[PDB]
Amino acid sequence: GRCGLSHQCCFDISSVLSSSQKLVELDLSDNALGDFGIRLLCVGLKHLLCNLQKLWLVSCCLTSACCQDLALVLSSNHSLTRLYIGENALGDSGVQVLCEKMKDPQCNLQKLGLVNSGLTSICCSALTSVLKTNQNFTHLYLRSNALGDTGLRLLCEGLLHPDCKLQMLELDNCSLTSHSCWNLSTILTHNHSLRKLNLGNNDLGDLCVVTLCEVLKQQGCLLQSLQLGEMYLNRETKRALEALQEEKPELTIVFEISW
Amino acid sequence: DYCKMYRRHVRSRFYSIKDLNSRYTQLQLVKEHPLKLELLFEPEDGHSEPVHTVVFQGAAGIGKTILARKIMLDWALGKLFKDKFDYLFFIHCREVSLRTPRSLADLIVSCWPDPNPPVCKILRKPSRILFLMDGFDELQGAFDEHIGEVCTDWQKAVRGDILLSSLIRKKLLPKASLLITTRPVALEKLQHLLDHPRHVEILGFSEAKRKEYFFKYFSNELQAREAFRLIQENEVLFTMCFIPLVCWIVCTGLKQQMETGKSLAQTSKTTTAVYVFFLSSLLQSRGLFSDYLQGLCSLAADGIWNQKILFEECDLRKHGLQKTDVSAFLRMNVFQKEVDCERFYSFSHMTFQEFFAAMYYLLERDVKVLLENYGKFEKGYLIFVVRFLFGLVNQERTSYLEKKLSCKISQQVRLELLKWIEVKAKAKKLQWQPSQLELFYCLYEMQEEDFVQSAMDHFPKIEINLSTRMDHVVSSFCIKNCHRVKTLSLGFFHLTSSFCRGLFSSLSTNRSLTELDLSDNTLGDPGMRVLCEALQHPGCNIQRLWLGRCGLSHQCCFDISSVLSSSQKLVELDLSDNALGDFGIRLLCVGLKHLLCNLQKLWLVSCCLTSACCQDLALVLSSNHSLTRLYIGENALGDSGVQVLCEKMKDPQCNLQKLGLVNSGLTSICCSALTSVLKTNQNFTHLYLRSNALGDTGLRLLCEGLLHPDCKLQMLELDNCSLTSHSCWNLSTILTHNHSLRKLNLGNNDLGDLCVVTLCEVLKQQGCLLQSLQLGEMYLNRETKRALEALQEEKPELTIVFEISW
Repeated sequence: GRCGLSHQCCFDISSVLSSSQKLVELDLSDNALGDFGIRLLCVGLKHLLCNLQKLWLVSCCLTSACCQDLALVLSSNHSLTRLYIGENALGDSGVQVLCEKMKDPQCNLQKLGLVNSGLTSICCSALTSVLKTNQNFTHLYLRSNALGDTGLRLLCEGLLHPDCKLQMLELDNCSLTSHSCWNLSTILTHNHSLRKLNLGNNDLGDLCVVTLCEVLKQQGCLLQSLQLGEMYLNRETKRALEALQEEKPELTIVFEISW
Repeated sequence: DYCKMYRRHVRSRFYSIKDLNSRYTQLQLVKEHPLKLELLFEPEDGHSEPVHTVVFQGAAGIGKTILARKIMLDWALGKLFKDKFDYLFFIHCREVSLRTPRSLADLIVSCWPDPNPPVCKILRKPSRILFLMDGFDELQGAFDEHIGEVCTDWQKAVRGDILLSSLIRKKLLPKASLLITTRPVALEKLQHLLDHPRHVEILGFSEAKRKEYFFKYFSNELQAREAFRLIQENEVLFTMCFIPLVCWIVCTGLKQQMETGKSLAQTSKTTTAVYVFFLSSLLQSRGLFSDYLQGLCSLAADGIWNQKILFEECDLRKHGLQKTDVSAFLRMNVFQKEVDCERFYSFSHMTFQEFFAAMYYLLERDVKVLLENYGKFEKGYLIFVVRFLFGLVNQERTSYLEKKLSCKISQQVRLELLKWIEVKAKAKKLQWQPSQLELFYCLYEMQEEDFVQSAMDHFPKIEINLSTRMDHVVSSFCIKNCHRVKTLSLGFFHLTSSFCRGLFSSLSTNRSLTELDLSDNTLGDPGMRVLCEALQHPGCNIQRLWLGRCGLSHQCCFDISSVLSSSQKLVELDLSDNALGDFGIRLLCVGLKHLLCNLQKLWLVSCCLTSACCQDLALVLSSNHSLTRLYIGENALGDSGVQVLCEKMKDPQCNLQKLGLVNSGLTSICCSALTSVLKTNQNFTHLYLRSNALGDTGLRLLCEGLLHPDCKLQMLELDNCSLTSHSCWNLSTILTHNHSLRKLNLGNNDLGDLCVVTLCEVLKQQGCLLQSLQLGEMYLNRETKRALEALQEEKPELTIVFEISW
């Protein structure tokens, strides 16, 4: 991670990923594995039978032009189930590939960190497809992404598929109308989809957290936690939020903004 | 060259309008953003570097076009006007409202063409052209004022659509200043449209210069004083005397009454009431006219219904009831045709037009589409329409009008309004939709007890912001008729003694149930004095009083002490961000202890006090037992109160659950006092040390305080410190020895990788804490993250660690 590294390692590590029967995770972080070395990586992964568990391509300066190969190796292998691609240089136009990674069950990809993407609508539509179809898809770490209200709306529409087991989820950056959060809370009430959630730099307004605290107040939607940061909202929101946890510890915590 | 002949044309246009030169009193221009028309357009680099435009606002119906005309004529005459500009063009959009694609339109009377190309040539170097466009509210069409699809040429000689040429000229490459006049109903179309503008509010008649206007309008002796003072003696009509349209309509409406005599202040309650009285006074000797009024009525409203505000010299009227009655109407309404100056007929300020629209539904369509279309931009905001509708639907006025006009009126509309009220009760988008203030206007204007009660039942909480005394009165009226309203938040935007006294004598009638907030509002010297006399009477009063960030000072202290003595309903009282410096904390504490009060919370957060009052806080805390939640949040105290801090809770049965703390000074002694309280005091659930210069020895002796078993201390926090990564180990081990707390936070604590490594090991083996733990802002290496992300899924006992960034 962050090591002085380049494309050359790719074939090498592919070779050892083939010949290794002991490695269970391998991290490639902040290292200039630009592209086509991701191809060498994926061919090394799929060609033999390897007991790989994690695979981190975080901040590796790749593009969508290798995501198809990532999907191929993900379909072929089943040992790999934890695939961070964290906020590298991809986004839209990989969206069809993003979906067809998990277009069927038995993919076995528990967590899937995501990227600073581009056009929200199509990628979040692929996310809805994976959420409604794929089993054991425990996390979806969309973070610092230009995702819109329509995007997250169709995301909760993806949550509308019941029996979809999706644990901890996150929507970091967005600008929504304060009914969308109401839809997600109500859909959690309808079915205990996830456990916690984060809202980061989301400009949501007082009424947003007001609806949030009411819906959690009456048989709370989520059951574990919720994290809110960096708002300058008025303080009767704080009074309502500080009230509700002591009567109901179901919402174990809301991350207090500053006070 | 061209300037002179048209500056005389505009002088001729605006001199004759009434005169109005010696008939004017200055109104108020205000820009708070928390005036002087001279040099209104400073582009100075304080906060207005690139700006080019201002929007005029104010109370409903100022005659605003009149003020535009006054500015126009003032420049035309000069009057010490340093000419920053070569032309100010008055656009009467009430006429430009047509759909016709028109080019630059500097001709109005269709005179010989202006030097339009050389006018375009005197553009590039001097930006001394300006267009005072007015009546933006009357841009008709299909309520389509979104972003322009197609731009226009800079020469402006192209006869493009004003939607596609003029609007984009405003939007991009304007090259000239801009001033637009309209009401705040539904303008955001043009403001989400990027302009980088300012806004200024216009305020009508204050008492003194309203008297000046009365003197200037009336003759100096015939009616200048006695009428003024007799309408002064009215408890109302001084609420509306602020509004200029009311003053202009009572000044013109009372010169017909000396022929009758002593009929001035009668039947004068509300805007609808005075409009009805004025219309009846004008139409007194007319009854014949029963059909003429209906014919004019059944056509006036279509000006905004079909959205053809212009009558085309009243050719639609030529179809509908054109007789000598039209000549009589024009003669008594001189400002109908003369404003157009060539052929055309219209109304004065469309307010009598909306009154006639209310008359329409009074006489005999469907109410469904109107209430659906409420406040839109197709039938014309419907604001004054529904205002007069509510004013009329009052049952006494219903009977009076059904007898006067020989007309049947439906009572279903009353229910429709009801339905509407529940709908706007359930409308969560109240920021970009009509507020609660005009609903209050309407319910006041319709004066029905049970109806106002039912309307208020749908609203458990009120959010308004007072600007007019009319706002104060309508708020008082509605609030004194509430039973299903819990919280009453009020926005004061400035005497106020009696206003708020009424506002909360309404709460004295709200004894059914109430809750109060007054935050981020500057209660003056008697602003403190309000709500004290209100809380000083028994009954059912506010359970929880809020005064946070309010303009407040030492004076309130004694006052609130008094009400804290005389109140048996308050359970919490907040004093936040308010300059209750010191010795007012003494007044607070003496008020608390002297009597028996059921106080629960007490927030002195960010009140600029010192340790010199903490002893008094401890005395009152020892005396009282009801108080158990005492925030002193990070105000200006610290060490040297430490002995007091301890001796607050030196014994049990103190009953102080939570105790927020302060940015303190010398750690050791204060945290020693904290150890004393932790080891001795029962039911001490929180200890919110935050943003404090607390040292490793400090927190070490704190965990030594935790060493006392059977000490019930819930959620705890240590925000800022620099510790060795064994101290955290001690706290975790002592939690393992005894389940002291539930969660903890570590904030800006620079702790090192080994710290969280020890943390995750000790929680890994039968975790110390049992609920949560919060960590923020570390740049630590990532195998710490792997260990922490691992442990929760195998053991959810530590339900969460706040992830730093990933």
